[PDB]
Amino acid sequence: TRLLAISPHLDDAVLSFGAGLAQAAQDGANVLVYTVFAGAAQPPYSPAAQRMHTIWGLAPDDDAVLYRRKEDIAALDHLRVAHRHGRFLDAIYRHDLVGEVADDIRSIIDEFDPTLVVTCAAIGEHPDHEATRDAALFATHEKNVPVRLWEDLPYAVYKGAVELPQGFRLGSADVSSVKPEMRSQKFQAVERYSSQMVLLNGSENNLFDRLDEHARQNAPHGGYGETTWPVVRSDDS
Ligand SMILES: [Co+2]
Repeated sequence: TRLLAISPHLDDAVLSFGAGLAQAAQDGANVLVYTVFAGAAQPPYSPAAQRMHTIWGLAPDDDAVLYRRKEDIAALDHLRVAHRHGRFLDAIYRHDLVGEVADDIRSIIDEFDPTLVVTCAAIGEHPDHEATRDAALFATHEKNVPVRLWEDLPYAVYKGAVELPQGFRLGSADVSSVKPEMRSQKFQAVERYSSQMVLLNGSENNLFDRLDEHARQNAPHGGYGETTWPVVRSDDS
């Protein structure tokens, strides 16, 4: 198996699908996590971006992208999977965009030759998540590579139906069964994203409790698991 995961930001793949990535690697798959919006940024930053940087524990004008890339390498190394950091700027530093992302994805498909691509459903409708998903759908459709979408975490813990580009639809939900030790490995990887843990934990300091409770609702035997859907072509498309 050659598994190409396509993450919008530096954290999403691990948050949403870290157990699936680590179990695929343990099973013997060749796993590569490409993050689209890992592009380098520099001052001048917007006041909103400066605000994010300070929340994350950096100076307002620090190189937050480099710090986050190092978090991602640490997290993905803990899952024993490879990384690839793309050129696109996170929405806080910003069809044209989607086309460029799709072009880069097609190049990566040619180089890595995945047997399966997994990316986000873009539950929560974040523009970068939608751009990532849509670009991945277009590139994989053109290259005839199968695709699955993961349930975006923690965004789906509260809110599930998404509008895909015309021609694509989802099959039935699959909820994986993840062993307690692999749950722990995932959560340990999530913790490597120190910058993001600030807001992910929130005032109740409860990210992992929330993720556990969400999974317990639908996963086999009330254990841990991750929801994904296969993508197929709609009729008349
Ligand atoms: Co994200």
